[PDB]
Amino acid sequence: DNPPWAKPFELLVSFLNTPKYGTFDPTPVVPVFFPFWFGMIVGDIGYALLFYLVGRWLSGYVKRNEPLVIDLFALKLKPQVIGKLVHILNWMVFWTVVWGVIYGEFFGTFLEHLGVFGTPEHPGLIPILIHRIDTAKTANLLILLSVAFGVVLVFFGLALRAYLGLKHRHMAHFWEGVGYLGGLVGVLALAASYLGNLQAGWLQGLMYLGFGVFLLAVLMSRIWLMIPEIFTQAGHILSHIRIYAVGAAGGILAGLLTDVGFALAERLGLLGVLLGLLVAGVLHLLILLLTTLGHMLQPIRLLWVEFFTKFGF
Amino acid sequence: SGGLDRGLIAVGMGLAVGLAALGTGVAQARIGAAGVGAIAEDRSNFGTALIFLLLPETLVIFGLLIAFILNGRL
Amino acid sequence: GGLDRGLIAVGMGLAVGLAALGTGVAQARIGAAGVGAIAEDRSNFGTALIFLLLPETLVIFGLLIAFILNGRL
Amino acid sequence: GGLDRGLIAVGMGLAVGLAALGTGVAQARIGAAGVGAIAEDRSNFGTALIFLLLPETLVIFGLLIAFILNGRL
Amino acid sequence: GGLDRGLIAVGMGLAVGLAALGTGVAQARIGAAGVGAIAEDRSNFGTALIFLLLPETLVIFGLLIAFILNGRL
Amino acid sequence: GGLDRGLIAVGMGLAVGLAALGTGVAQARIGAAGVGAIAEDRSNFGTALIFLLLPETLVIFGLLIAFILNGRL
Amino acid sequence: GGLDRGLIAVGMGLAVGLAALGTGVAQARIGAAGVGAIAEDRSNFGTALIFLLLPETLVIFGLLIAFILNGRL
Amino acid sequence: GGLDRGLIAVGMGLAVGLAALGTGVAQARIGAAGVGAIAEDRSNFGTALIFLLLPETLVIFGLLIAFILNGRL
Amino acid sequence: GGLDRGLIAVGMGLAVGLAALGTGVAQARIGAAGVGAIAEDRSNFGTALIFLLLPETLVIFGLLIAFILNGRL
Amino acid sequence: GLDRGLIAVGMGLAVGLAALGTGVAQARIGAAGVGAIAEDRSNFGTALIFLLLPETLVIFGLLIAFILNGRL
Amino acid sequence: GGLDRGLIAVGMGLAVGLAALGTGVAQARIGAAGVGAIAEDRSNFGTALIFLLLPETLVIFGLLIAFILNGRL
Amino acid sequence: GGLDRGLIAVGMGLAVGLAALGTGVAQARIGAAGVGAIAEDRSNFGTALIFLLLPETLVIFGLLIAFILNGRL
Amino acid sequence: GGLDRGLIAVGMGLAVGLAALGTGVAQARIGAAGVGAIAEDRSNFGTALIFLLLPETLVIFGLLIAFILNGRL
Repeated sequence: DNPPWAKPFELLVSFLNTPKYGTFDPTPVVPVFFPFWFGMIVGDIGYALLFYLVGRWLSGYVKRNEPLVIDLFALKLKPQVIGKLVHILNWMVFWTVVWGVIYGEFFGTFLEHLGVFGTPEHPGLIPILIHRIDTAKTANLLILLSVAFGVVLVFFGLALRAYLGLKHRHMAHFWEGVGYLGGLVGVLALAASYLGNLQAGWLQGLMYLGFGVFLLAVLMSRIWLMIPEIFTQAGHILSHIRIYAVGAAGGILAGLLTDVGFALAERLGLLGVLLGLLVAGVLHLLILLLTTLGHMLQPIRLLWVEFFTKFGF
Repeated sequence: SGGLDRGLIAVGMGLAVGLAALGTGVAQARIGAAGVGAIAEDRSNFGTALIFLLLPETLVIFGLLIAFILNGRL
Repeated sequence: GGLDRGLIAVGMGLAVGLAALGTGVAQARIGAAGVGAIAEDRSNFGTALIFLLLPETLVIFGLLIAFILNGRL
Repeated sequence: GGLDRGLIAVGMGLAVGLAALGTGVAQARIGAAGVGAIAEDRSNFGTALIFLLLPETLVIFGLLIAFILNGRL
Repeated sequence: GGLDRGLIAVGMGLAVGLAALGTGVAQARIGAAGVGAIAEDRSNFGTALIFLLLPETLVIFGLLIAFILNGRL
Repeated sequence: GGLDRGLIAVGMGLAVGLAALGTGVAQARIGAAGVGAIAEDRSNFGTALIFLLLPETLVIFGLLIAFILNGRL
Repeated sequence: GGLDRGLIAVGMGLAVGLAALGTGVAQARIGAAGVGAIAEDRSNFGTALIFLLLPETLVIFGLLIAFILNGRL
Repeated sequence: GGLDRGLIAVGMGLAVGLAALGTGVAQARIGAAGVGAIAEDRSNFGTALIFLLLPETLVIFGLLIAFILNGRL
Repeated sequence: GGLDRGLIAVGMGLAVGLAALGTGVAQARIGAAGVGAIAEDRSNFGTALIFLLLPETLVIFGLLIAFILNGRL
Repeated sequence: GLDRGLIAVGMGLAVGLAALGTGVAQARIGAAGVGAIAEDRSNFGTALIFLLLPETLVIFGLLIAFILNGRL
Repeated sequence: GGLDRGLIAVGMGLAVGLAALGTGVAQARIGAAGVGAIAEDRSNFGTALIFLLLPETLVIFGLLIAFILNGRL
Repeated sequence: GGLDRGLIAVGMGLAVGLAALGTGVAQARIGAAGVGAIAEDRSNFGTALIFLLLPETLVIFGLLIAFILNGRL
Repeated sequence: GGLDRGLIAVGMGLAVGLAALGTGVAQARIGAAGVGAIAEDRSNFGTALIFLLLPETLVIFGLLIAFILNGRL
């Protein structure tokens, strides 16, 4: 059982595997993580209008209670499934609009047309706290927040592993979890010492204690899973920059696509505005049809591999 | 922002995106070929084939990440 | 100096060229399997078409970064 | 000017050459599978033909960027 | 200043690009065999996915070394 | 002069060269399968020839680019 | 201001990248054989992992030489 | 400016060399299949010979580019 | 001045990197065949391991050369 | 002076890439030819002709290289 | 000093690296076939081991050139 | 001195190395098929030997022009 | 004293490197087929040994070219 808000997201977790009884179901964190990070990966409100439109088009099926069948995709979705995925979609719509408004996007931008939001480049009201296409200074902040997301996600994931090891009284799942936590905090301390505050007083001791409590797990992981798997853990930590990377890639691509149409409208004006609008529409539709799959797949891939594998799901 | 550096950063970011695209292409070749082989007569495998095809895009993703952080680091 | 335009030109050229090379490498095997599947049955035509039109995003990103450098040109 | 024109020439040549290489390494096994299908059934000539001609998008993108670079020559 | 600030970019590009090349040339065969095993039996999804996503540590190490030599600017 | 009319030479050189490399890569598999089809039956000659000479557009594109570059020489 | 730092960076980048490429080309074949063994017998998991994970020593060596060469910077 | 005359030589060098390489990679598979067909039926000699000599136009285009470049020396 | 140190760095980077690439292409086939042998008979584990880790001598030789270069400067 | 080294580099590239191309042709061609010889000796002439034909690539490369040497 | 020292270092680096690459591409096929023979007959170890170790002499051939270059260094 | 001698030497090295690589690519398949023929029947020791030794003309034509160009040193 | 010595060094380095690469490319397939023939029957051991030691002349030619280059410094 689950609360009604987390209920529609059960099909994003039950597809892979079912948990053993007495373990932890990983499903409550999907509706609080996946729509949020998908929305900030997309970071759009112009495409969010298209997502809301296709959600309204899909909701007619659940309104008239008919199955949705596509021959080229070979799927038959019952209304009791279409409703769940529509609920997921308009949950994602809220996050993507609330991050598009702070990325300054309008299926591209209106800031090249009208200064609807303040910026240091075009003065006005209180400016954008995090810009999208300016990678000189926002890149560091976005990468650091992505790394913070990765470390908190991993931390919670194997804190749950330690909890289930404590419940099972095997103590292997507990001591391995504490050791990997120590390795994680040690490598985080080393990464903070690198390209930052060099040789801090409280960093060295924290790193040393983390490395010692990581080495403590040798008495049960002397051969198999102590040495080589810390590289995989570090990779799982560092693989969270794809959020910022996909977000900036999509933002720059959309910006250039609208810039082409804007220059075309500047080129002619009398008739070039409608031709540029049509060209921008068809190009944006083609790019959307190309990249919606990847944009949806990446943040749920993160929750599938970097978070579920911590507690042996 | 020196002039020679302004072109050398272009060379570096171009190498990054080009070789990342080459790696993703050489992965997606075999992955998509096996996917079409799996949907040739087992059409219910469409979702698995699609997610397996879309999985290695992270290589280009990192490549152009490096590219447009080098663009901002001009 | 004066080497700026030329060096960014070779950067764009090699970027778009290697992106096209990767896209062609993917499309080779994917469309070979698609031709085989279509010869087996005509109903696989749309599946093969979308399966080989998906790797076009690689050359799309390549020309994207090429136009990014062209903005500096 | 100086060597900027020559390096722009190098860049546009590299772009068109690697685009040609990519579309060739596609068209190799694309046309192999296509002619294999046609040699056993004549009815599927058109699908194999359009599947063989489709990867020329890479070389027309390379030609486009080469012409763009040549415009600055 | 000099050309160091430009050649570090070439270093980052080579690092991440060749790391991605190695990751892709691994993931090709790994993903092909994994999706074959999945088509044979759906219970191999959990092993195939982690096998395919294991070689990402190569491009992750490439990203890390590029990031540290970017911080060494 | 100097590099100005010297680097265009290597640019058009590689522009025709690896374009010829790409079209030869395309010609290899297509020619093998086509001559196999001819050995099977002599009625496939037109199809094999038009599939063989279709990747010959790559060298004509490279030659067009080389002619444009030579126009600046 | 100088010229050695950029070449040091490009040396580190290509060292890491080529080590990653070697590890990837090893892991392709080895992991493909491993998952093929898993598809018929689940008992080969540990052997497959300890066979496909030892090629990571190449990346380990490349990373250590890159670190000791970054120490010169 | 003595380096002007040297680079045209390099350009024509890879212009003929890469064209010859593409011709060779075509000749490999085409001649292999042609001699396989001839070894079974001796009436395929003319078809095999024309299919083998058809990709020799690539080295001819390379020679044309090399001669055009040499005309500027 | 001082560009020699960067060239020593790129030399040692090549020396470690493509030696690692060579041992990777060796370990690919060796490990694939070893895993195939283990999947049918576990008693060949020692032979498969001492055949897989035998081409590490390429890495230790490249690392010896790189250590010599590092101790030089 | 300085052009001599670049002429040398171009000459080396022209001969070497042509040699690589004819080698990659003669690999498959000679393999198939000797495979045909091992089962029937009557087709020695056709196999020899098919193996010796890709050496026109070597001839073209060496004549371009000799033209460059004369320019040197 | 000068550029000579660093370029000698580059010469040493690629001399050992490319030799190790060729050795690795040899050891791939040789070791794969050797361990395949061992998996069916143990008595072939004497032949397989010498056939695997004997093509490591070109590493020594490359590294002796590298060592005399280091002596010149 | 005057930068001509070193580039002449690298030209000789490139010529010899690429000719050796080409004839190695040829002998890889030719000698393998020849030793398969010699395993099938001992009487093929003439034809297999002459077929394997024939592509050594590539090394002959490479080092002869290498010696001719060495004559300029 | 100039770049001449270092470029001679890199010339002999890539000469021996590419010669060893070609020798390894040949020896891969030749040694694999030879050890297969030896496993099939022990009588052809000497024939396989001489067949795979024959392409070792490429390394000999490369190292004599390198020694001639070394004699000029």
